[PDB]
Amino acid sequence: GSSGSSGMNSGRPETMENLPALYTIFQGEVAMVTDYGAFIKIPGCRKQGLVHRTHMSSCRVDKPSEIVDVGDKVWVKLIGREMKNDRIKVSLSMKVVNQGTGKDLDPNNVIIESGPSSG
Repeated sequence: GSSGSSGMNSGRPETMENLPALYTIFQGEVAMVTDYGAFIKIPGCRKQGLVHRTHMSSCRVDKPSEIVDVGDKVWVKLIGREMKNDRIKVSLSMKVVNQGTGKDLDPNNVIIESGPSSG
C-alpha cells in the first residue's frame, strides 16, 4: 500500500487567514458585475476577489457585463493574493479555470504574469 499521512489537523476555526491558498481552485458566486471585471464570493471566507475583464474570458472581452450576472456560480483560481495592514487585495481568474468541472486549465500560471508577447 501507499505509505503516507492523510491528515492530523481536522476542522479549522475562523482566522484572518480564511482565504484560499495561492493558485487554489474553488467555486464562487458573482456578487458584483463591472465593465472591468466581476466580484466572486469564496466559500468560507471574509473577503471577496475581483476578476479583471481580461481574465473573465480567454478570448476577446468586449462586454463582461453580459458574460456573467449576480447569482451565477463559476470556478475561479487565485492568481495573486496580497494582505496589507492598510488594505487587502485579491485577484481571481476564470480564463484559466473550466466551467463544467472546474479543473485547472493553466497549471503553468504564466499567462497571469504580465509577460511579453506578439500581437
